[PDB]
Amino acid sequence: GTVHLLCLAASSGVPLFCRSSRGGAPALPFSVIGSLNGVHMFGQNLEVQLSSARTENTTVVWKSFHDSITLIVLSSEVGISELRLERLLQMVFGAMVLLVGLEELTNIRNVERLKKDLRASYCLIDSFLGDSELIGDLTQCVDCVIPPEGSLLQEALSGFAEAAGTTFVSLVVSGRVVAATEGWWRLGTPEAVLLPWLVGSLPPQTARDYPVYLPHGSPTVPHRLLTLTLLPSLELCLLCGLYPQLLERWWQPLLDPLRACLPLGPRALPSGFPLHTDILGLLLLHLELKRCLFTVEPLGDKEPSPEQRRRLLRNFYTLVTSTHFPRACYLVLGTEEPGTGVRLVALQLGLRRLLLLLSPQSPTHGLRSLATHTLHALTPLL
Amino acid sequence: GLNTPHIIMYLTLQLDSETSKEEQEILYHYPMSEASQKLKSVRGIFLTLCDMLENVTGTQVTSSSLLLNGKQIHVAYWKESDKLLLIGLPAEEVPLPRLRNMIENVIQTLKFMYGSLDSAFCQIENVPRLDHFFNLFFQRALQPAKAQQYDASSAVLLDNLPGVRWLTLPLEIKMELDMALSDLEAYTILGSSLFYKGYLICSHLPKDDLIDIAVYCRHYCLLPLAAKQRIGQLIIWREVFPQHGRYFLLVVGLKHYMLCVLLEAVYVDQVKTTLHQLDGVDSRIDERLASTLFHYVALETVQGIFITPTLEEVAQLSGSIHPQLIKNFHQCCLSIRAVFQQTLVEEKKKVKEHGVLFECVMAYWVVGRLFLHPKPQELYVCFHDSV
Repeated sequence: GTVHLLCLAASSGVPLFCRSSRGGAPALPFSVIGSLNGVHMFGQNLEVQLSSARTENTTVVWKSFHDSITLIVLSSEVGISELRLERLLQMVFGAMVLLVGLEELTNIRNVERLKKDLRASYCLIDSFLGDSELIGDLTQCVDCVIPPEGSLLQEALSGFAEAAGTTFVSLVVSGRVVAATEGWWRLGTPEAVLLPWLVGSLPPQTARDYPVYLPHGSPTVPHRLLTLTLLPSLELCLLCGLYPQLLERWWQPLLDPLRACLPLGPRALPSGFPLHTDILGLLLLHLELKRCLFTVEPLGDKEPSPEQRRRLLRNFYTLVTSTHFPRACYLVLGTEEPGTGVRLVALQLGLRRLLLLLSPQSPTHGLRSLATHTLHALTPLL
Repeated sequence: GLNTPHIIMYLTLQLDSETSKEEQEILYHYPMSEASQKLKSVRGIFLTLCDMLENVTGTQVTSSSLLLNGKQIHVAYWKESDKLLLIGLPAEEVPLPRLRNMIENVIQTLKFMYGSLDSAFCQIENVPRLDHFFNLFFQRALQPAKAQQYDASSAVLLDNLPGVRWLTLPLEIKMELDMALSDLEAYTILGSSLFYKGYLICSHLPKDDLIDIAVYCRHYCLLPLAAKQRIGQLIIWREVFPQHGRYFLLVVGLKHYMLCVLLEAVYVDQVKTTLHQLDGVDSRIDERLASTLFHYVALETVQGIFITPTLEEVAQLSGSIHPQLIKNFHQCCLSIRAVFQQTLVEEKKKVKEHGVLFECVMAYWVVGRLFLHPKPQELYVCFHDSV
């Protein structure tokens, strides 16, 4: 479970940083990093990319971005997949773009200043490396939480957007977005995952103003993002190209619904939602809507560690991305002793792929019927 | 296959000679053509990556994935002793787990042929033999061609399994075969394995030796299938080294019989006489071969054999989309084998009921089941959603 990430000056051949998450987030010889840089450059000159060089114990993935930056990963993770690493590199480059931008990343090469600009990115990068509570870094879909059946939340969000004169305003909880403007929804997928993730990774302050360069919206135009902490673990994201009082103008009468959805962050599911008792994990994916509903704790009895459940669901997704991309799958796993392990199910229907973790005692015969019923139940939600 | 790049190469690892010519590095290189010159040039990154990853990681490189000229190329490594052996093929035809199984089989077959593969490649006299074998192997991997397609369609997994196509033997024919084989045993015979029409009809050989001999035959065109033209007189008498003094593989193919023997340090005449009296057993097995699980790939790894419906059965079972159904089965079985292969690595260090569902209108519901507590085995099944 050790990951060593590396970012390198492609043309210059000088290390940029070596953020590592060996044995968890808290965590290399110069000669070795020079060696991997040399093999990557030798591949580049010979017009042959280096996608992966997986070994028995580790696995590595190079990524030459804009022929200007070089990305390496050394993942000793058990059961690590190529797709997870590819998504990780793509999204970490998205993060680097967000923190700095297209300029100072391509073309002009800062020998030592770029160190200073990238110093701020380290928090986001090592939040990415660690086993966070979100999946947007894997599935490329923005992590969402169903609102407590309240359209008044969307109406108040729109009113706040009109009052602040900004079309990018979104209420996010614990890094998971519960409400957003239509412009925020239409905003590009890598930054769509990044922005709530960055907000969650940031320490809680009263109000924060930070510069961001949208990888698809505006890599050159330095947009400004305002985080308004109404209550801890829930924030308002105000993204515009300065001292608003409208938080108490609009959210003050909305305190009750906001408190209702306050615990929904980890819950990621409307309170008292009717679901089958065998379900221990929901990972609804709406690729058409580019959203993902990720509930990890509908029951803490079997596999009590939520981290274990999240790792299992992520590994299942990395194994099902090769198969899926009516069709369904199920990958009953665990110890060979009966009555242990888990049952992981996948269903694809109308760009509504869904992963189901089930109880170890869940019958294997009706797995597909259970998945169909769950998808029908969750269809109006997302 | 001809256009797609493919390389077998044997660079000398940890070379300390300033003469960096390709001959100094490469000891053996079969293709030596346009499709391999690229990889011959890019061998430097292979060597450097192998040694660096051996340094940082306690394990050596098992697979490198290179996106060359817009197409994916998987190369499998092998470091043994100051030597490195590389096999690279495009991914879109052979997936990575298939490539790893293929390199395992190739190294096993080379060790079977010439013992220490270092002596296999260093020698120059055997270079034409290695070139012919690698030509046949590359053709098998990249060109499935050359009912005639069912074997090619399933060979994606059949070659992957550590077993041999086995036929459900009627008991009377079984004891007749055992009696015949015992008479044949009556140098030093270390066992045998008689095949019929490409089906392993009897096996007195140890599992490892039988698997080695069978994969050696599979790398060639010796083993037939689909009741090919009766093998005329192909008799092979070669030296082998099945990881156990001097050992010889004998094999006689007469009619549909593909009989093989292992000998330790004129026998052709006695084995021919033995199979001559077996002129009625083929008749007894013909109609048995002729005579809602739409497809099973039931396996027995401990025994080293597996059972699947015969081609006459699938011809009888041929339906609306069954020709596509079987190939869909056989390409999904590779992924099922890959996950089960991870589980097998976990087991041998000291998951079980995988399944998918298709509709490309009937619910195929192909499912791979694993058994470890009893005699370990794998079961790949098809069934409609009604059942």
